[PDB]
Amino acid sequence: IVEGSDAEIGMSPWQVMLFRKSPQELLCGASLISDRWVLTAAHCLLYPPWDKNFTENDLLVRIGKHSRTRYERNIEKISMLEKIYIHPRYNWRENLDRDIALMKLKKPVAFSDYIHPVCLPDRETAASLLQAGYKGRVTGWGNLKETWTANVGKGQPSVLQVVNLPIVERPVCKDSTRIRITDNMFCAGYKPDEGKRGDACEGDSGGPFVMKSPFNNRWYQMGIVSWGEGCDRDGKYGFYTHVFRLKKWIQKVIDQFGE
Amino acid sequence: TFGSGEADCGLRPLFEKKSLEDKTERELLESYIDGR
Amino acid sequence: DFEEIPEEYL
Ligand SMILES: *C(=O)[C@H](CCCCC(=N)N)[C@H]1c2cc(-c3ccc(O)cc3)ccc2C[C@@H]1O
Repeated sequence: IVEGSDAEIGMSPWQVMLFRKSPQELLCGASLISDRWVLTAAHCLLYPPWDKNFTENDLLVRIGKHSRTRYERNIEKISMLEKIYIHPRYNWRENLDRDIALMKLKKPVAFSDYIHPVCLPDRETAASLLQAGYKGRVTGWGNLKETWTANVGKGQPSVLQVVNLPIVERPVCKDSTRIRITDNMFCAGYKPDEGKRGDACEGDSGGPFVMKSPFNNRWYQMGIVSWGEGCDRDGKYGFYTHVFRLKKWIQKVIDQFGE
Repeated sequence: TFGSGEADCGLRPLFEKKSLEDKTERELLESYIDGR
Repeated sequence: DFEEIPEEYL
């Protein structure tokens, strides 16, 4: 995350780290949506242009974390994946449309002060909150400056970072890019003239864009970090998977198996 | 029940459950036509 | 770069 700040402890207890076994590395962010289900972006697992194709055994999920690199001994839990489900119409050939995947954990996690699931939006929550100008919040351990085109400075965080970003109007999203934007995406970020900045960046993909409902004071995941052109470039925006529009498929997979 | 299990989703043990706010969540709520 | 994780997780 570019231009954000260190998270408080327990500020984001649904944040999950996607970690590969060998070589041990951070792949992506993710989120905890119940005791045995994790939500992420499909491109974290499966991306043929780059010969990426992770299976269950390639991966660990780490939950409860704050520090990026430390093994957080009585705090984090590590889990194994039973099964990965990618959306059957994820469009990796063109524009990362339907960039979403579910992961089933081998055994349930216990919740704690540091480990707690986020809610998924219902229709009326999506409709109220998903509005241009409303701010949401993105979290992650990814790069602090664009090495997604070789920037330096600080590089990589020691702790989870956080940034709050306004949702942008669709016209302005589509006029920032040459990529074809679908109804399964939204964008977010500050305009060049606003004076604030900030963005997701490499290693942040797959994690949560969340908002807090003013009606019931709960946190809901509205987006998944999906793609962007660069990190924190002026006149460019972050694009996110639209979680409510894909909620039928989410309910399908968690209903069909399914205990 | 409720969804998968929770029910308790979206309420953070260290914050909402103890009625404590984090240090920037006001920025979010202020953007939701502030409210009042 | 990562601290080492416990072998039961591999
Ligand atoms: C995840 O960490 C990156 C990018 C996350 C940050 C997004 C942002 N700056 N708002 C991932 C990524 C991005 C692409 C992509 C596809 C299509 C484009 O037009 C631009 C970029 C493809 C693949 C990846 C892998 C990486 O996980």
